[PDB]
Amino acid sequence: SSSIQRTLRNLWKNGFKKSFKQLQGYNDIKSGRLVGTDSFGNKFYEVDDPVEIHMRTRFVEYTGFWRQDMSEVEPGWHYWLAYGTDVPPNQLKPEEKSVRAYPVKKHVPNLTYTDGAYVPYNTARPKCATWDPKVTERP
Amino acid sequence: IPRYCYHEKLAVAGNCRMCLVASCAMPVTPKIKKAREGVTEMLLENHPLDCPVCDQGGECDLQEQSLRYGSDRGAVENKAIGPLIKTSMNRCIHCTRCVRFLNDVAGANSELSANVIDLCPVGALTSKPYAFRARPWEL
Amino acid sequence: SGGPVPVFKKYTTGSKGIWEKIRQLLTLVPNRSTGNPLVKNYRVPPPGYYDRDHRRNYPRLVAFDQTKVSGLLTLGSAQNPRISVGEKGQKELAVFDQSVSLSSTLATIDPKVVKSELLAEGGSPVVAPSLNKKMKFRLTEESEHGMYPEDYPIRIFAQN
Amino acid sequence: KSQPYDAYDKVDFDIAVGTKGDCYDRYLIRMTEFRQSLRIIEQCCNQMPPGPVKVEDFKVAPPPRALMKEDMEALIHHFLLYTKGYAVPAGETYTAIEAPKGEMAVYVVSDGSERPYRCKIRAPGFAHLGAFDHIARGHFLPDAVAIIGTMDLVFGEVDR
Amino acid sequence: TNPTAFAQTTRYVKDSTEMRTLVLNLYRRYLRHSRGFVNNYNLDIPASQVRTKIRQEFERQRFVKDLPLKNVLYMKAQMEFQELVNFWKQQCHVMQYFESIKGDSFVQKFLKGAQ
Amino acid sequence: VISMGSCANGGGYYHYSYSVVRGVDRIVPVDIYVPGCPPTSEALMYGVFQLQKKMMDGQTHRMWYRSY
Amino acid sequence: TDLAKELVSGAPKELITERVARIYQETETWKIDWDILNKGNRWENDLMGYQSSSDYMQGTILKFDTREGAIRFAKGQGWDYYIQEP
Amino acid sequence: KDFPTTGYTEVRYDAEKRRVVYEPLELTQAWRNFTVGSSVWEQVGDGKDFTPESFKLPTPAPDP
Amino acid sequence: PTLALTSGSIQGTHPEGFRLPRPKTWEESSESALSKATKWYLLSEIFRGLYITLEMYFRAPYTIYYPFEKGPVSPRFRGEHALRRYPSGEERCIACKLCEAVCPAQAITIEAEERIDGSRRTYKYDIDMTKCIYCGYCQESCPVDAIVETPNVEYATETREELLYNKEKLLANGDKWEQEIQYALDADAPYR
Amino acid sequence: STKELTTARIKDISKPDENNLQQQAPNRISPWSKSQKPRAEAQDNVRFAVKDLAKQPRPYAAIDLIYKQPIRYIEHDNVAVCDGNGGAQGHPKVYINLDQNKAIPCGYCGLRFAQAAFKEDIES
Ligand SMILES: CCCCCCCCCCCC(=O)OC[C@H](COP(=O)(O)OCC[N+](C)(C)C)OC(=O)CCCCCCCCCCC
Ligand code: SF4
Ligand code: SF4
Ligand code: SF4
Ligand code: SF4
Ligand code: SF4
Ligand code: FES
Ligand SMILES: [K+]
Ligand SMILES: [Zn+2]
Repeated sequence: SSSIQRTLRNLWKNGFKKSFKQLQGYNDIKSGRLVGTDSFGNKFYEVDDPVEIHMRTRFVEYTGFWRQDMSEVEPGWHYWLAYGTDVPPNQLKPEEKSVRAYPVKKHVPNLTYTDGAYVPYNTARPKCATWDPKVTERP
Repeated sequence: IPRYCYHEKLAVAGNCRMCLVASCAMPVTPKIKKAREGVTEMLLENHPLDCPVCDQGGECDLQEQSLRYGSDRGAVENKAIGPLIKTSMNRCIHCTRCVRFLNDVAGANSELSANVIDLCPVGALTSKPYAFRARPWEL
Repeated sequence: SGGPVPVFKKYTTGSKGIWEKIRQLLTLVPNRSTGNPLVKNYRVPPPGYYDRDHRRNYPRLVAFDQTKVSGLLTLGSAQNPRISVGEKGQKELAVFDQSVSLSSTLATIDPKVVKSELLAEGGSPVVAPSLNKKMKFRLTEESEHGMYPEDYPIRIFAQN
Repeated sequence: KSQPYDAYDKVDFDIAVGTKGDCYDRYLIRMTEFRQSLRIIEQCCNQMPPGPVKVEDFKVAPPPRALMKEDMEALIHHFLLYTKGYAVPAGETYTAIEAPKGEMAVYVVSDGSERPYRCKIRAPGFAHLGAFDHIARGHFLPDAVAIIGTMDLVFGEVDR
Repeated sequence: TNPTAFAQTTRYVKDSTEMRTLVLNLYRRYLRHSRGFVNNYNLDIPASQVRTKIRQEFERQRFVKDLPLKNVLYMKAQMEFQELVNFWKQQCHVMQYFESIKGDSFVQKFLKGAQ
Repeated sequence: VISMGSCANGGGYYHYSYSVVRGVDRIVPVDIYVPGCPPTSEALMYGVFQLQKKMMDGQTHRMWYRSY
Repeated sequence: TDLAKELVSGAPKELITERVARIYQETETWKIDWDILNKGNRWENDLMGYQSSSDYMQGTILKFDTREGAIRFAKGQGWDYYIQEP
Repeated sequence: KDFPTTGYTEVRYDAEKRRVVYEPLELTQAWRNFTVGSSVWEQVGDGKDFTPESFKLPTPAPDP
Repeated sequence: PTLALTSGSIQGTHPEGFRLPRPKTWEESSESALSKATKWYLLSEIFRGLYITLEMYFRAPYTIYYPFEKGPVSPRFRGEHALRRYPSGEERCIACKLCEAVCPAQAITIEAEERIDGSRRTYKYDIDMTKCIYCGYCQESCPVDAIVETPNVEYATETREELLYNKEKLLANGDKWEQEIQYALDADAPYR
Repeated sequence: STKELTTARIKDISKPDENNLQQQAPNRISPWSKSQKPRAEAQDNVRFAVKDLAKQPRPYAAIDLIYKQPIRYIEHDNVAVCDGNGGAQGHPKVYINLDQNKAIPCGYCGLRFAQAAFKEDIES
């Protein structure tokens, strides 16, 4: 798993363009079978290489080239990447697939350090209402 | 000595059978423990599974006497009696405490008719303005 | 016993072909596994009433002051009675309804009674009772426990 | 061994005992316990019995969810367990176990309610650190590092 | 084992005359170490002000009558002394000790919500 | 400064204790807060990666040129 | 009995000078709680609506087995107290 | 038992003083007392006696 | 007849051979002087330790490349909280306040009333994530499975305010993570 | 108008525009509870001065979604049984009486059950 034969073998499979991207973020040239792609654009791969060690059989390719944020991974594939399930969310049974009664928009990553960061607030009204003053003529 | 139908401010009843040694009506052990378990199951035979959504939850006499003197293993339409008492008769344990107050003390639509919420040991009759707003351990 | 086990009988990833022979040639202890879990065997399937009311039959906390302890040496016990009968019986027990010093009781009583109840085994002192009477130990040897030989400054104790 | 608890009486293991009472003796003892635990782990894996894992009492343990949503008595016990807890009869206890650091014990006082009246936690590292001045006198500054590490001091346990 | 520096063994004094001498001896030790307190804790006040502060605390308990309260007060005063001399207190705690200090009228408190 | 875990963030289990600071940000400025009791190693690494992302957005020398 | 144990307790002076305690039998034990502050007992947090407080005795409820114990303890601490007769 | 669980004072760093200082306690969310849900009934009974017969007082015999 | 006659005990008896034997002298060794000096001067055991270390240099390391790879997770994992809906879009929580009472850290604040349509619903559900101990008691106590912890762990924030989750934030997490929540519930269903 | 944004009503009087960030929910304009703070008043704070309102969490209102489900109808029975449509992962099972001539919602789900013989009256 640390030999140069594995690296050269994976370098030949991916090509220069894909391997140079792995040489910039991944720190490791790796190859695998495309398993799916989430709604954010990440590509998820699985490795059949017999020399890969236990926890390294699944990996992600991020959309960016210089920065990679783990929160960009869609929740469907977040569980699969962590070996939570052997069924990728693009192979789910009709019964096992969640049913939503609201529209589903594009995956939004963690918004901290941006203007979109979550702002907490009290969702309840004031517990007492002040009297609205009304004046009546004195008889 | 457990009870559901005993209250010294009202007339004597023997329609709950939880005071066996009915000691409430009668003037002055494993069988008794078994008897209390047997009576407790009868009340819970038809009782709806409403404790999470029921206002008597933390202050329910049926709950406490099911825990204390019972085993741990085991459809009536509502009515309207005014905007002050919320009626869910599915939970009634048929103890006739409401009848004794409404006819003997109240004399009835009354200025005291809201006291039946106190006497009803279960969530059959509950305060309507108070509904769903608090739990007795919060107060 | 937990003697040495060959490397191929351990659920790790080893060597193959010419590289296994080389590994056996250059390892001081060649039967030691590499420690890397097997991919094809390890974690392949991913994880994704009153009769029994013993709490309410709890033992009751009962204390023994000098008054009741004196009563046992004087009046005996319910298992080994030494008490009178009738109205005489109730006269003697009502003596221990108020303060009765045990040191005063120990002054005037037959030692044949003290050595039978207060002490044990005919005057033998009462020894601190053990929490587990099955606690025994025995020294063993390296051919048994498999740990360090005798020249190391520790020893191994078995159940005995 | 002294006060067995929770299926330690149904397994086999040996205790390593030193003779010189220094840091090297305790290192060997802790290395033996490594192998004695692995001996127990194998036995438990081969002797795990079937049956319930929690006490069959819904006044202490939560009922299953499937039973909670169909049985009225299960729903009451689930409601009461999570809103009041369970009452514990009044009393007190001093229960000790063989914690990896040493003897860890708790002195719990119950007032008959669903909250503990008093809970004193006896920390093995608290007593070990109270003997450090007696042990470390004479030794040099690098030896204090060894003495600290041979006591297995986790200060959350010490301070709590 | 050995006790830390400036440690005294705890003893329950049963004589008011003997208690009075022990208090006066300790009061002298506070005054003598006053210049040390200014040095170690880097205070912004002269040692003369420190000695004045010490006297005020001793003057607060001047008229305590009960002997059992005297022993507990004396024991706690010894612990504080051992704490200050050995530099166990952090400098922030000693600085705030000298940070300690006209009450408003009824209307003044009424306007701001009082206490 | 990275604040890790519920104790350092806001006190956590010991929030209502007489001897606990209810958040390390009462004493020192905090740049990122990592949640969890404890945060996993990956949760901490993610927090570090967020800080490294913010550090790569620093404009200290262009601040001198364009803001001073 | 008459010892000023508040001098060596370590509690602040306001328990003796300002705060007032109540002794009551609520139905088998006697309890001691403190009367609320006129101001500062509660105030709504503007951020998340939490109930803020500056009353450090708000959650303290002493328990006693007899009426004599509750009164004796309160006097021993120099507390200003009133007994709520049952 | 009379010492409140949150104490009386709290620390914070004072920018003007350049140091950490103690201040009287104030809580953004006061501690909530759910303990008031103490059962109006007793749960455990009177228990079962396990005193050894060798330590119980003897009983007088009936009349001859 | 016990050992109580001599104040003895069964536990007091040391086993046979408990007393340490006589310590050896210089003449009672098994190795010659040159044998012990060759292991000493030539550092026999030190060189062996180096060789063992050099063996590890040729083995596969354990390191995984986070965030491109993730460590294993289980359906019982406790992470970021989220409120859940029924498939129809209705909230599961009936504002029953069970999770508020259980919560060991008192990190949950609930205010409830009657909805306009008449349902027992909450209008205020806050979890202080800087106070929670991620202990799962709220999830275990919920009778409708409304409150859950998702396997998410990567939600670190710049400010401490962002860790004050209100009902809108918690419901948004439930919508975001509903599919991953479904994985854990289905797998962990038999054991709950 | 500021009235449909700060008052609690049974039904919205106008069409909910999901791009309007002043609405209580993307699908509902007015708050659905009397103690619920209007979303317009909540966002008028110092902490929202330089924040992007579009990215703030805005879950859809459950009150609007639950009532778009069709009324369930029972044939040849007077009692409706509901258990969350999930069994062990639904809600506790309850029995709903259908004597009255109206649709009675479930105590947990909110699904409104009715008798088929009462269909025409309820649809009116
Ligand atoms: C060639 C130049 C490099 C190495 C030079 C020094 C090597 C050690 C010499 C003293 C040996 C000695 O004293 O031997 C004493 C011992 C063994 O003897 P025992 O305990 O009685 O054996 C017990 C009975 N048997 C004989 C049946 C086994 O041997 C050793 O532990 C040998 C360890 C060498 C393995 C590691 C080799 C690589 C080391 C790193 C090199 C960079
Ligand atoms: S009346 Fe009591 S037992 Fe029945 S649902 Fe309500 S709380 Fe539960
Ligand atoms: S409605 Fe309430 S008070 Fe009346 S009989 Fe039923 S349980 Fe008793
Ligand atoms: S793991 Fe939890 S209790 Fe421990 S230090 Fe971290 S936040 Fe505190
Ligand atoms: S996980 Fe535990 S501490 Fe966290 S909110 Fe739930 S009950 Fe409270
Ligand atoms: S336990 Fe579940 S239903 Fe009850 S208040 Fe909490 S989230 Fe809502
Ligand atoms: S209390 Fe006597 S039968 Fe009801
Ligand atoms: K009621
Ligand atoms: Zn339903």
